[PDB]
Amino acid sequence: MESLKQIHFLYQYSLQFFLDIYHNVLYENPNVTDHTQRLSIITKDLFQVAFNRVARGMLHQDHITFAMLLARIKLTYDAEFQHFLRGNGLTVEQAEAVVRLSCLPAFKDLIAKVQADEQFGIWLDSSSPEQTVPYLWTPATPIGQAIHRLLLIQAFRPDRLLAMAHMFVSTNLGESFMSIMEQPLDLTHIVGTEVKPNTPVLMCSVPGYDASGHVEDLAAEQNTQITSIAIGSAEGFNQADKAINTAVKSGRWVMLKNVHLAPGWLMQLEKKLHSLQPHACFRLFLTMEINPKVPVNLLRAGRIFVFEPPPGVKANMLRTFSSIPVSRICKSPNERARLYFLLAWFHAIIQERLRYAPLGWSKKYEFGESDLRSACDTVDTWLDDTAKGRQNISPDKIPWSALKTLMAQSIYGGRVDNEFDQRLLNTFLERLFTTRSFDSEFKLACDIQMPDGIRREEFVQWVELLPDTQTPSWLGLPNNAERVLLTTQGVDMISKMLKMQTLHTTASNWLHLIPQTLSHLKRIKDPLFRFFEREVKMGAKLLQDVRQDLADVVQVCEGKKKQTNYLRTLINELVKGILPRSWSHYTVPAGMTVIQWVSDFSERIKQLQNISLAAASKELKNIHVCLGGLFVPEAYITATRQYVAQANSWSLEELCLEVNVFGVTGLKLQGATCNNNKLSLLPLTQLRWVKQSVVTLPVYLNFTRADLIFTVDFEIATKEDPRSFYERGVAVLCT
Amino acid sequence: KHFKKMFAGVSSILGISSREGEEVMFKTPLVEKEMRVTLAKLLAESVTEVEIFGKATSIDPNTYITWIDKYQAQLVVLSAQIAWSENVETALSSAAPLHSVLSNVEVTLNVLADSVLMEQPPLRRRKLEHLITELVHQRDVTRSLIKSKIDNAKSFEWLSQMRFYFDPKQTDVLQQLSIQMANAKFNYGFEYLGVQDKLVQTPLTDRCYLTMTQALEARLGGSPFGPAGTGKTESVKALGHQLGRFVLVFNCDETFDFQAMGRIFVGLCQVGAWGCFDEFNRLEERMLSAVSQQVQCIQEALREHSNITCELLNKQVKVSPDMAIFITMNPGYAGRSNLPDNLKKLFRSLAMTKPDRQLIAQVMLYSQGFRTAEVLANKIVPFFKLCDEQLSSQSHYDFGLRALKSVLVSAGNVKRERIQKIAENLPEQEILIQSVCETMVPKLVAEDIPLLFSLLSDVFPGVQYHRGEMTALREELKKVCQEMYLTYGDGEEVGGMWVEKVLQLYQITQINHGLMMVGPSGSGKSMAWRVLLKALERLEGVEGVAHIIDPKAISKDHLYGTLDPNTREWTDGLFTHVLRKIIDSVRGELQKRQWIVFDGDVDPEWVENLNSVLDDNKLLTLPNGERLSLPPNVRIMFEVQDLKYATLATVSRCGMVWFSEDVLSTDMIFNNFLARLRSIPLDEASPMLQIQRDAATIMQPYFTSNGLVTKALEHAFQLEHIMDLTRLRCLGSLFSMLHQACRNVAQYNANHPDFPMQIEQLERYIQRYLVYAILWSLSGDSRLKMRAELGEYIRRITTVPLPTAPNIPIIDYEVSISGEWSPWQAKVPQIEVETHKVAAPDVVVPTLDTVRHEALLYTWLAEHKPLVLCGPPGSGKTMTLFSALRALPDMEVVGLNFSSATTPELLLKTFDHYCEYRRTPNGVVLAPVQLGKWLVLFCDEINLPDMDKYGTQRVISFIRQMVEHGGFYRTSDQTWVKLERIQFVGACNPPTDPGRKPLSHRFLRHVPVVYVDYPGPASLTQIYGTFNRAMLRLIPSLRTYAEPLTAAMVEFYTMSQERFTQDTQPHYIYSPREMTRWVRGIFEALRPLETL
Ligand SMILES: Nc1ncnc2c1ncn2[C@@H]1O[C@H](COP(=O)(O)OP(=O)(O)OP(=O)(O)O)[C@@H](O)[C@H]1O
Ligand SMILES: Nc1ncnc2c1ncn2[C@@H]1O[C@H](COP(=O)(O)OP(=O)(O)O)[C@@H](O)[C@H]1O
Ligand SMILES: Nc1ncnc2c1ncn2[C@@H]1O[C@H](COP(=O)(O)OP(=O)(O)O)[C@@H](O)[C@H]1O
Repeated sequence: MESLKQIHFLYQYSLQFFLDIYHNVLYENPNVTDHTQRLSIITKDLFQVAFNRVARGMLHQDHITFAMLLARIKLTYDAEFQHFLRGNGLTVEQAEAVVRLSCLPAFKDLIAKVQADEQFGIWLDSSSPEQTVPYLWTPATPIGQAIHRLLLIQAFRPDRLLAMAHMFVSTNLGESFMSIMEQPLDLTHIVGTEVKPNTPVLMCSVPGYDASGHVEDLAAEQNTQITSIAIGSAEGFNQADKAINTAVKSGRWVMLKNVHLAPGWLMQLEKKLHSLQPHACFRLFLTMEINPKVPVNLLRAGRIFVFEPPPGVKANMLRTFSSIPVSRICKSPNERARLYFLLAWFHAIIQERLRYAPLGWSKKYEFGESDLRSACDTVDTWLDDTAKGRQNISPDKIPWSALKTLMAQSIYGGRVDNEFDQRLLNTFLERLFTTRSFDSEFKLACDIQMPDGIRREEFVQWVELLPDTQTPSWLGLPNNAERVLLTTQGVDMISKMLKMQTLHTTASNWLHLIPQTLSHLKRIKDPLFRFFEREVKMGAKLLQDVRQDLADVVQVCEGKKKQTNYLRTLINELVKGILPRSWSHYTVPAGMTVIQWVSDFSERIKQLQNISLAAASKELKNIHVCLGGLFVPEAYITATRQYVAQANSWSLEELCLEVNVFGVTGLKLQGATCNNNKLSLLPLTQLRWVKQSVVTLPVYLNFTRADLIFTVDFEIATKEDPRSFYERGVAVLCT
Repeated sequence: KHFKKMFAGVSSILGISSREGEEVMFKTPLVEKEMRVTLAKLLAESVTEVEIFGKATSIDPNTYITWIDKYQAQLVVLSAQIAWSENVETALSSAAPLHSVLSNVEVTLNVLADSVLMEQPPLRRRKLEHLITELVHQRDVTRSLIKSKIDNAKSFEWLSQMRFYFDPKQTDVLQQLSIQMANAKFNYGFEYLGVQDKLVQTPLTDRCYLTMTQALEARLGGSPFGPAGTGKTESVKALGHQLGRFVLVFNCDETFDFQAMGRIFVGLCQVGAWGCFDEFNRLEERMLSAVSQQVQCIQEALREHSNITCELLNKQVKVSPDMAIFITMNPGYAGRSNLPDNLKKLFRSLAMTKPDRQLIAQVMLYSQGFRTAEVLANKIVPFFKLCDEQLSSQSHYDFGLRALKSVLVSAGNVKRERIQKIAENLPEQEILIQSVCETMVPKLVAEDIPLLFSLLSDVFPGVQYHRGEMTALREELKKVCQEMYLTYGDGEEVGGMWVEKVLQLYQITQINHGLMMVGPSGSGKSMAWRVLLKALERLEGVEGVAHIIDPKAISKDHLYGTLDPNTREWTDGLFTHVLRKIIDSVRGELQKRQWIVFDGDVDPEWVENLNSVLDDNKLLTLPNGERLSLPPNVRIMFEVQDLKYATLATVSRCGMVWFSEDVLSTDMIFNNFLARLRSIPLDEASPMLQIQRDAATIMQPYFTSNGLVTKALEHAFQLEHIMDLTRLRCLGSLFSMLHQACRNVAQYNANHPDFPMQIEQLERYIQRYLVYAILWSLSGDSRLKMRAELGEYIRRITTVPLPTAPNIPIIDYEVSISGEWSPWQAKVPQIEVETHKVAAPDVVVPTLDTVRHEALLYTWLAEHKPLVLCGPPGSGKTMTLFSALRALPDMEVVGLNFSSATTPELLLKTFDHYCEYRRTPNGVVLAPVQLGKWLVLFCDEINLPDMDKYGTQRVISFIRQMVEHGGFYRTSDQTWVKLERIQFVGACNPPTDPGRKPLSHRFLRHVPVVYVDYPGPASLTQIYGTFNRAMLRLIPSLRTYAEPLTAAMVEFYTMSQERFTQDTQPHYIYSPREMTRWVRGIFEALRPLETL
């Protein structure tokens, strides 16, 4: 428990809470007056409470790191347990893991048993191979088999390393061990019995979310007065001091917002409070943001909670249903519950769409419970206006259009800026909010059946009747979007567990070869030629700048003096791998290192050499380039448009574009494929500027999808839905 | 006057006046209540009057026009929604009447569009353009409603529009009118908003109104955001107009304290006004939470009213229900902070990232009076998009919506001017070309001009434009330009580009209230606007007054003013006092053309405090609630170098003029220098003037076309220096050296009164001085090898006679007053120092480097121009400067050191100690305490003032302000103080040394820089052999060991300097002062023994 401060940097662990674990377990845990059964109960509940006390104050992605360690503590298997923590038509990357696993005596069967089975290909391509795993290795215990197939599934499909971990814990500590995380936070009970006075209630907030409203809701719930003062002003500091003194004297509730901004007074508060004996049921709440600024001593003292978008579609509906009170959702008419369920479902869809970014939503817009609260207020107002004095309303008389417009424009669409995201929000709101939603066989996704109730009670059990086997197909996004994140979590398991268990010489070798890879570039009113000459000019100038800088680095590293200012900075950014600002003159993705920069630059310089050869030879029309390898692809598009306009003596406005599969190469299409101009759910693109059931797909330079440059009109196959192509996220990519 | 700044935007108070001129009158023979009742009864009459012909199938022009002229601008437009909404409500309640209403709107639009084609007064024309804007909104909304079939008013498509309900039976005349919306139900404020300027109601702007209408129906605020220049503040103003309450616009900077916004909210609540706060991206992170507290506390009382008092600065004060807060961010830009997450919970956010440029380009162009505005807008908007996408990535371009609005208003002005010059047809496609040439063409670099004109030829085929000429102003520039010895051109001569840029600047000034300059240092910005102001003052007869403020050197508290926190007291800054004196009109400043110029570099912390004066309704805000309405006749200018650290929130507001380095060529500098030399005497026809004119006649062949100086200068940019070479410094140093040549000829004539100088010897002196001065001005700040290479090139270019030494570079010669070369070895005799001065402070062993540098420093300090000495540590800058000073019994020195956290206050304290103040009729002059005796400020470390975030030191800017204008601003009385007898000499190590930054070019232009290197084995051996011979006289028997000892230490210091340097430790500095400590130690050890 204590050694997690070297991983999280957010949770700080003290002995007082670990003894509070005994104070609760050994005195308040329900049960029998038999020593052996009592010992069994205490031992079984110790792990449960150890996870429950801790996991409410740390991020969800680490909930599997701690619990699996608690599977080790309760756990002969240690000989083979280190293999998956220090070990690092089958493909090469899977073959490496296979051969590395084959070294163990226990997995000697991997040499020949992998090819004998003809069902292995189906298992590898399975949607969920965690449920059933072929055994390749004295009958073993369930825990031993779980460990063996854990090593095997990492050796075969590391993308499903995380999910197996979740079941492995259930093999040791119980199926319902992690189930209490996927539930609303019981704030009232915890402040009732688990939080003492002289112990601040720390509430961490991931960016894009907060917990200020929770404490106000609690204060209104218990019918108690509370004093709330933020942090950042001297007058506020003095009022907060008066408030904390009065609350200590009288037992009152005190509330401080954004204490991370003033670490001085915050550090003072810890020593003010620990040496004080206050009135009973006196509670101070501090809200903060996760950063390495807050005093560590205050984190050792208080009760830490982490607030964030909860994982999974299931948990979000429970959180929403807990947030709305019981009385409001059950008010007449009975279709109010239906619209509330639809709103909650739509909110869950969008918020989980944010997590699988940028493939679902390119820009990570912030969406919180303020938006849901305003939407619920709007729904209540509309139903009050429409259904005044009546108990039952038809689906057709519901103002579907007004609700759709207001959710699409003001409440949720205001934070939407890109046109494509706005039209996707329109697609959601039109697909879900309609009179078809009240049919018995309506489908929320394509399958899932909507419940056919009228009150709030019957909807509740269906939410947790949803299977835990969740895939992104619930959202509409392709399932392969998991493979980017799940693997990113898998390597997050092995690394975070491992912690739990000269420069000139480098640079000289680093820039001996890089000049060898790079090359040299050789330099009237034609619209294509002017922009091409400008491109070659910029390329030659920046290439010469880079070559001179690398030559200076080589000379200073070899020892030929040149020990100057602004070259040691280049040494620093070259050793660290951060791309220096001296070379970032065009758009590249963030975090893109120097070796990738050189790999891209070599191909760019080769392309510009070919451009120079073509221009020198006009033939500039029949030359093929790849967008993204041009510093300003917008300039190339405009030059093509103006060349067509001048060739045919047309106005520059009256010239639109058609696309067929001017030659443009090097493009890629993600999410679909096309053969005969119909998109089925791009070796060479032909562009024809023509005068004057298709889909408008964007084009982005980088996979981050920051800024758009170009749109393409594509036909669709007859067997596919035009609306679903917005949801799935098919896009044109230049890299 | 005071009503202009607090109470709405009216001018002064029988009735209420306005800036544009329209005046209301009281109905009934308490400022707020009376004027609202008067407005309500006016609207009550207006609705009944306009409902008579509401079914406008056929409209009588006379009655319609006199109804426009009878009533006010805000009432006519408002009564044009009231009648519309009632008519459409009646029609949709009962689609024939809907089509009839569409036809009525079309007929009304046609009759009003026929009026603009005829000449109209501006007073009626503004209202009529606003009515065209409204009625285009009406026709587009009505055709949208008919396009998608509707059945009743309960459908959202009708429900989500600005429908206006009028109740004739309402007793409360203030509650007589209401406006509706999606869930909203408001009452119109009936404040005398006035005319102002009605926006274009685009669909994005429609979403913008709708979201904040929903927010204000509930108790929340409105938070437009997105890239700058898309219509956030103007959208909030549009809500204020459409809902009838004037919105106070406040620009926010770090100067706010919590008490300031405390009284802002108290003032808003006590009267019931609206607030629009422009910035929450620079108001400090902790302070954002500190004010989130207050803005959350007010909303609770607001909701309690919804179901009265609230706490504001620990005071229970009443809150009127008619209150609203809107904010604005400019997110995503570099020079800004983040927001706390709790604040966003209180506020609805809508993004302005793509305003509808087509319909805004259409409707107002059509309202101005363009017959074919549809095609013109359809051609100009994609032209803007093409210009944005294809032009090169320059940080100073600005093609947002503000640029389009400026271009089209310029087109309207051009149309009016052409109508006055000449009716139905005047080529309208050429008007847009002329407007683009007036506004957009000047700000492009020379590379992109062909691209822009190719676009103009393509998207606007034909109608090729011919550039006009303002011959009166051009002849005025002929008459004023030559007075100050400046060259003129015809637009095709050698000096035509510069005067064309001045004319372009005049054009931008006429239309853009905010003006700005961008270009490399020394391209003629200051001279350009100075000659323009002088010509304008001589032509129109209106006195031209210029104020200059350097904001970077001055602290922000001193610049803009600062509130005293102990007791709220408003101490004004520079700009605040300037505006106060212009507004108060103590001397008559309102009748004079007055410009305010901001030189220095840009930085976001001060430029964006002016974002509230460069918009519509130009007005400055201060934390104390004091507001300053900007004068009409003034212009705020910037004179900056580049915008590598500026954001588009202020780069788009101000019209731009760009100077390339080729605008000001070398020949014009030569002509200016020679004209100044011929006309103005150096000492202040006199003998000095005769010598000057003779020298100018001698040297004129060398100062034109290629000649010699230009060939040398373009050959010199291929040779590296300490730092980046600039042309104009390199020529100013030469000019000063030539002035010293004239003074030296005067000295020679003073030596022999009976034998005046002869021309045949004068040439032999002056060509030799020319080549010597070219050498030391072009290779002063460089290594000796660079000096040798440049010597060789200068030898090849010109026929000036040269030494015949086979292997002596020409830099190592002196030009004698006799008019011939002399080696420098004649002035460095081998001298023996005294026994007690073997090693002492302020002792100089003469060597050719030392004497050469002494001569050069003498030449630059003789003219009393600033100077900089920079080279590696130990070179001898301090002692060489002091040696040069010791030969001059008319100047003393003040040593001064700059720390890395230094301030201008250090120099101010030094001046307060060593100098004094006196009030003269000419103003305030800072005088040295010794009369007639020069006072030098030696700065031992010039390149380490405090380094700001955005690449500009403060003290360097202060010394720049000292040098260029000969003074500064004394902040105790914020007044102009000018120097009398102070020159600035400084020194540094090279900027390539590790902790030292490079020096700004705009200050490097003024000061010449000389490179002083450590002597090395050539001269150190001589120097310390002299010291060893002088030191081994204490022991007569050891005098034979002076030579082999010097060769030893000098070898070891050569052996140790190459090994240990800054690459291993920060303070591994090797200098000849180590040899000074050497000889001091050996001398103080051998002094008293007397036998070793
Ligand atoms: N058109 C011109 N012809 C000749 N000399 C000129 C011209 N314009 C300016 N100069 C001279 O150039 C020098 C500097 O000019 P000016 O002060 O106008 O430059 P600037 O662009 O304002 O400078 P900086 O940007 O470096 O502060 C002065 O000697 C001025 O006389
Ligand atoms: N709908 C509109 N009608 C008329 N002018 C507009 C409209 N939208 C924007 N503008 C013009 O664009 C500019 C936008 O300024 P502003 O909204 O203050 O930018 P910022 O919010 O970045 O300060 C204004 O000068 C305004 O005249
Ligand atoms: N050319 C020279 N002739 C004689 N002494 C010299 C010469 N150059 C340097 N020295 C001696 O060595 C010292 C070098 O240190 P100096 O450059 O003066 O200090 P700083 O780093 O402040 O410029 C001089 O002060 C002087 O005493």
